[PDB]
Amino acid sequence: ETLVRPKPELLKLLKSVGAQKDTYTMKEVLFYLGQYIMTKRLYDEKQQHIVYCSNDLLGDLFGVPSFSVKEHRKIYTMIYRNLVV
Amino acid sequence: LTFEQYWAQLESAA
Ligand SMILES: *N(C)CC(=O)NCc1ccc(CNC(=O)CN(*)C)cc1
Repeated sequence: ETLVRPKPELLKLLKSVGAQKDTYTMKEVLFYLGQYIMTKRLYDEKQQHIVYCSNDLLGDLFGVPSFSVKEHRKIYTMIYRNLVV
Repeated sequence: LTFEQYWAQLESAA
């Protein structure tokens, strides 16, 4: 499987929930980001496909106040803007 | 939970 390299701010977010490396598979990037969203309770308790991130570092990195987990192409594009070229 | 089931669908696209 192909390895990708996070920029310094995205790297610090993954290491806050146990990550130990400088490079990752895309399945590993999605594992640590999901664990981050659930331990900080950023998902809406009633409608659980909505993530609210205005007052979190995740909102500064992605450039939005909120997003839907149904929008698969938009989420892969937000991750790509945060990888080393 | 419902969040974990929506997030598993992204995993399928990798
Ligand atoms: N997709 C390729 C499989 C994968 O990588 N799974 C990620 C994963 C596995 C297990 C958990 C367990 N977490 C919970 O049960 C908490 N949510 C209810 C999370 C993610």
